[PDB]
Amino acid sequence: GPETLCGAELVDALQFVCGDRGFYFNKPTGYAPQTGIVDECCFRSCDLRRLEMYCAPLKP
Repeated sequence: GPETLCGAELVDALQFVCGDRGFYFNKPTGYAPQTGIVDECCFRSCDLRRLEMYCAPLKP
């Protein structure tokens, strides 16, 4: 029951959702080796709200 996004598709999705903010791949940590969007969205399905957690912060 996929809806995994992997590779180019994942990036397309990130570009589309994040727009001009940009996006990143690894959840911050500190102070379980690095995991992030591939793990949550490619190896298993994630919804739009997970995905949107990987947009860079709004600056002003």
